[PDB]
Amino acid sequence: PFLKPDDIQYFDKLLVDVDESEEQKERKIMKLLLKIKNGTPPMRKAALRQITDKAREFGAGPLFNQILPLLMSPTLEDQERHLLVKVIDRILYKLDDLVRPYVHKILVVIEPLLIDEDYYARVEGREIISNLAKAAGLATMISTMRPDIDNMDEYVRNTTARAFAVVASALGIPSLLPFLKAVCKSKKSWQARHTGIKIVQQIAILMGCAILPHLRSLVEIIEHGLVDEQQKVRTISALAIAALAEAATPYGIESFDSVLKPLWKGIRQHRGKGLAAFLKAIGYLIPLMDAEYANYYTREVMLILIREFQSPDEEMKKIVLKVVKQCCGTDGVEANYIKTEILPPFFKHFWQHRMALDRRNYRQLVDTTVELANKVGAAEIISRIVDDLKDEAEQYRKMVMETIEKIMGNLGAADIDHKLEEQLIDGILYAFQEQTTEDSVMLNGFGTVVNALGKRVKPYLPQICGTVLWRLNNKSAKVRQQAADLISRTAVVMKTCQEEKLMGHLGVVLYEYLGEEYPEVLGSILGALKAIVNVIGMHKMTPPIKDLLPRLTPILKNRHEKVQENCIDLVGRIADRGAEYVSAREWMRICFELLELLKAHKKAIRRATVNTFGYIAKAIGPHDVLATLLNNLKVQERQNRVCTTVAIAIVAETCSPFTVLPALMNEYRVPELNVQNGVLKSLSFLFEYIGEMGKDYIYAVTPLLEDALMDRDLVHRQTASAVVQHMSLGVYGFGCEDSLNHLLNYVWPNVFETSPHVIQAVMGALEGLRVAIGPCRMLQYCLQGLFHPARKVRDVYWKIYNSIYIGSQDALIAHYPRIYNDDKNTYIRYELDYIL
Amino acid sequence: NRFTVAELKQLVARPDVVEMHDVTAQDPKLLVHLKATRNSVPVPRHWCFKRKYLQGKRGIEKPPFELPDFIKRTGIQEMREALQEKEEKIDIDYQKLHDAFFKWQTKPKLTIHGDLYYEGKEFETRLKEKKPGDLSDELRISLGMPVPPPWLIAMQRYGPPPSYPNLKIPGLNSPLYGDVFGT
Amino acid sequence: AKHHPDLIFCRKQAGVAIGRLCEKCDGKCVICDSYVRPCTLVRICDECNYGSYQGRCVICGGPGVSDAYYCKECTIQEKDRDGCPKIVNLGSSKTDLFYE
Amino acid sequence: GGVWRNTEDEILKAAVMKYGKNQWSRIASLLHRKSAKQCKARWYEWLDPSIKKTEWSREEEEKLLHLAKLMPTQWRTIAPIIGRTAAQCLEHYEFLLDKAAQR
Amino acid sequence: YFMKNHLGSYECKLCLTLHNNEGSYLAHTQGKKHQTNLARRAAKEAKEA
Amino acid sequence: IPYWLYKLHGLNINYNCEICGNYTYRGPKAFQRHFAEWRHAHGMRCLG
RNA sequence: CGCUUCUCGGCCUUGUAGUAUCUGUUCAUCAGUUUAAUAUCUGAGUCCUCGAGGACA
RNA sequence: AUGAUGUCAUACUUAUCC
Repeated sequence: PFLKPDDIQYFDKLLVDVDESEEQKERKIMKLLLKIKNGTPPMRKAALRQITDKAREFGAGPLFNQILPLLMSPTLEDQERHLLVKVIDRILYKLDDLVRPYVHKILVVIEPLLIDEDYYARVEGREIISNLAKAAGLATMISTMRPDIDNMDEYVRNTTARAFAVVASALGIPSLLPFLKAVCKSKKSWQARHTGIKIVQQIAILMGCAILPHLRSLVEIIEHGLVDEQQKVRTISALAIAALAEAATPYGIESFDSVLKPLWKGIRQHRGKGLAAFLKAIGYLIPLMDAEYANYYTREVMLILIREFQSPDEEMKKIVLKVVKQCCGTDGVEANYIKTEILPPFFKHFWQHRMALDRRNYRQLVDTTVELANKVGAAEIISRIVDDLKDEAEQYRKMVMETIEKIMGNLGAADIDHKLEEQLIDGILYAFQEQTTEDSVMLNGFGTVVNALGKRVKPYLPQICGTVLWRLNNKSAKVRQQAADLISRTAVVMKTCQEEKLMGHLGVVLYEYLGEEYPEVLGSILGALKAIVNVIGMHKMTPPIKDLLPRLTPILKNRHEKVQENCIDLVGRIADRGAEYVSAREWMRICFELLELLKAHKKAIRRATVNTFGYIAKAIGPHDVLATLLNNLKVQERQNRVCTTVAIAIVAETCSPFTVLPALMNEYRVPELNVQNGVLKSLSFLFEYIGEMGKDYIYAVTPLLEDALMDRDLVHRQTASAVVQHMSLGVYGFGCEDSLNHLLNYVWPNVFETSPHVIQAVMGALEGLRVAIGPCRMLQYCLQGLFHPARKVRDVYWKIYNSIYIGSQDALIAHYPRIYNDDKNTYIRYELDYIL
Repeated sequence: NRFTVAELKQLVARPDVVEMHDVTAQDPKLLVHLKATRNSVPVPRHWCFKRKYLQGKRGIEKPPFELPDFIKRTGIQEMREALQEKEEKIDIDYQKLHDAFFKWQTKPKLTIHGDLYYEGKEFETRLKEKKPGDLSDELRISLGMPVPPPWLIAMQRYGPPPSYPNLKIPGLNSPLYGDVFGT
Repeated sequence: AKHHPDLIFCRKQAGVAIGRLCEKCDGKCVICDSYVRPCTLVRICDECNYGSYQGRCVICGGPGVSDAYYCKECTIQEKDRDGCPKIVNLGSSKTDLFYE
Repeated sequence: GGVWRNTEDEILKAAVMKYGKNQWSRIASLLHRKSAKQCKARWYEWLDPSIKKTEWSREEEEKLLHLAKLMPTQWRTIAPIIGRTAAQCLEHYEFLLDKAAQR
Repeated sequence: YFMKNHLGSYECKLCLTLHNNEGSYLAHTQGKKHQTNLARRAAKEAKEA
Repeated sequence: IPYWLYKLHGLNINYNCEICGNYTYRGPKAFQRHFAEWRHAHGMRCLG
């Protein structure tokens, strides 16, 4: 597969056709890389495996020699990068002692993955450095990575710090401690100590909550940098304290203890970024102190906190913001003091159009404001920010809107007075009437506001729903779906207040849009109908179901991901609840239409589908519909079938399977194999759902499992084995064990194979058989296999014997046989032979 | 460091269960004691095989499965076959299926606790040891004798069989009802 | 599970944080990965639920809405008395789908 | 499509020998992979018993070299005249003669 | 030796293998020489040539 | 020359059964089947 | 004893992970490594001529 | 008459996934 015009430089050796005459042939055959980089997806797959199994063969040297240039390529893609990352992982699951010379030679390319805009790139990078460090040795990593500490560029120092974070997560803090503790005391130059401290931080972020045990030692390291003559070291130091305390869940306060007294002092004398950093640290600290000591100390911090609102620094504003959250979100702080001193400057400087356009500042601002509401109360905050709902820009409106949302979510709408409530509803409608983008914030916002107001909202309905219909035209593509969803979430409120005319409106009006050709709208429409069904009942539906349901029936062709979803859902609600209003003929047509809905690429679609199919199975009764399931061609191998199997299960539940089984068991006869294993699955899920009731049917299924478990082809043994499992859990304790032993006979030979699905299947099988039969019989099959020095039987029988061993280890005692004692050892336990 | 098979068989009290792979274990005495237990089961025969106990039935195309009499006496199989022929409904009864599931319930042929599944387990339909004096019905039909089987007339002349010396067959030294003409 | 075989669980110490399930993974079991017979609720680890890691789904890892529960087949097989089955690793799933 | 596997080629040769030559619909109902026009094209291109699939000589090369200049297009007209009659071996031989004489 | 399956496929009785399509069973005629392995069964059924 | 077939079948293996008239076996399975055979039982009955 | 014709009858018109069965393919001598058994690294009179042949002990 | 490996289709599983 083709070569980009640049990649020639790398792959030129492949171009020449000289062939068939040692190492040069290994580099030459190693161009399978090219097949991984560019080509068809299958070529990438097969190539990837082929190079995985050749790891031990080719060795890490030639590979990395032929890779690292590519992953270093200036023209590298996104995908190609990620794929080469994959091959590096998969080969590094194998090679262990081999990589030692290349470790640095790896990290140099990989460390740039840690600092990246892409998140998935970062989690990948952390993963592969974890695999590398754990793969190599500790001393390998340490002795490797020293010279990058004092490197002139700070880039490598930084990304190297995150590297030490990852490797420290791998091999644990205490192993790597003396290295660090040695580093931060290095007397050569400051840059080192700066690095090592940054390492402390990135360890704090990465490990997070798990820092807890070594917190003391870590602090004892870092403390000496706060007083250092250099500035950076001080700044990054206190920052690292911050990260610690933030991962320091409400405890280890005294471990930070000796750190405080300098910090507070510094709080006085500092100008610039370092100051803000200290404020960050102290900020995360205060929640960890005692409300008495933290009373004083807090009251001291509040002053500077006030004074420093006004700085243009955005780092500043972030810090002091989150600070205000923690300091003023303290239970030991008085409302009125905040109400006077803080709120007016807070809404003055902080609420502006510089903030909201940014992302982090947006969020953090939301949170802090939410908490201030949590203390001073509701009507204050909201009352001050309502007037901004009507502000021009979107993002700002979005901000105050979600703020109001969370506020009225927590505190409740009860505190709100009347006039401010008028400004509320008008604000929310007005903001909702202009929507540049589609998003939930405005909608969830409105819904939460109304559901919180309760029936105080009643005078406002006609304005609401007037807007709802007029908007319900305007633009279908953009706003139809949105006004529809608005109805959906406002259903219950439009119900409990007992406005019936409005339910007539929404009922037939929405009924009319079911002919809408745009799917993304229609979906929202059906959703709205759904929500309306859950408030007003069956027989009171203003569009009587006789009208509605057959009008729904043809829509199932619609392909669309949202239409199919909501549609099938609603057919489910009505098919489950009333179900009498519609004649059976319509129903069976619904069936023959439902059958091909199982091509859905989405799992929830199939979910609702099968459950519905059960409901209508109740509405009619088993035989016909289970026959219509058995009609299935099985045509698709990758699933698309076994959902029908699930329908066979649930159908067998909805009316007693005590009826249904003979039809199925007969339908195993058919020579077509894939449907044979199909009905095997049907038995599996069947027993999984029936549980206890299998105390009878075990016998019926027993000989057929004999026929199936006796192998035509592996899938028979597998699926049948799964059946044995779920049967074995289900029947437990009821006294049927005998036939389960018989079936265990035929289960037992299948123990040996390398196919993952059949071996894990058999494992589940013998586990369920363990609990059902009891360990004694198991162990009596597992004894002789232990001994076997043959590199197979011992592997397996010891795997089994372990599975039997972990559970029920208490009950095994009696069943260990008598084993005679040799020369040096006494192998007879004589306690059991004490006789009265 | 490892004892031979003859020394392990002479030391064991039950040498009819020792195998060739048990000498390569770490403790042959405990393995020989555990293999000679009362209600113990042996390991599967796929410990040394390389077919993974499921690849030997490649060309075998026998009946996929067989329904029981309690399902065949309900008429659901013929209705399902008619529905499959129409596609390529019935509503026969609702209490007859409950009667076939409860009253007309047939207990299936189970197996013993030591009856493990073999590799083939279909061509070795062994059954006790139908010996001298005891035969099956049909072969009576081929023989066609109304209720001795007539070559125990020649077991008069030529003598009692060398193969089963303990023999008695009716009317000769064994002084018989139904099928079984000798013990 | 049956969908992702290369995924590894957390298996950490059990805390007092009750587990939750996302709206896309609602009703699915954690160990058995089934939809029927819920018997025991899911408990999360202490490090697995802290700050932004609280209120997240165990299997899906997205925004959790309803509380997750374990299957009765996994409860009777003593598969629910193990550690916290939080999905930590995420490999060969939702990686190439972001590019398309 | 039209991979033209060997097991499909033997079945197409058996269908051409058993059913006939001027019945393309009868031969396409026993393969389940190609249509009748594709089966007739395969029978006229590779499954024909009179096709000379080998023995490329200098007389045929001189005949094709003294014909591509008189008619530059219409290689299908010179297919039966040159003697190859495969409608693709002539273009392949022309490409080989153009690549070998270029160096 | 050609036998039909219950799912629209062919299965070889003499070769004791599966056939994916109709061309697969039609290509195990010249190949899959199970006919030459029937000489032992022909000698066991009849001792004379 | 079926060298691989004789190696997989277990041919050219040193084995001898002294109970079966001091006969030699070319394999371990052949030595196990020759120890319980007609000639071995006849020699055991003639030995007493 | 052999051959040609004629008659009558017995009668055949998509993106990823993993798995197997089909079909082509074939299975220089000691010692240990390894493997269920298989393969393996290392090991082995003089002269002449082009591994082979001849001569001598 | 199994088994061996290897080019090469074909089905199946993973409730695989936009």
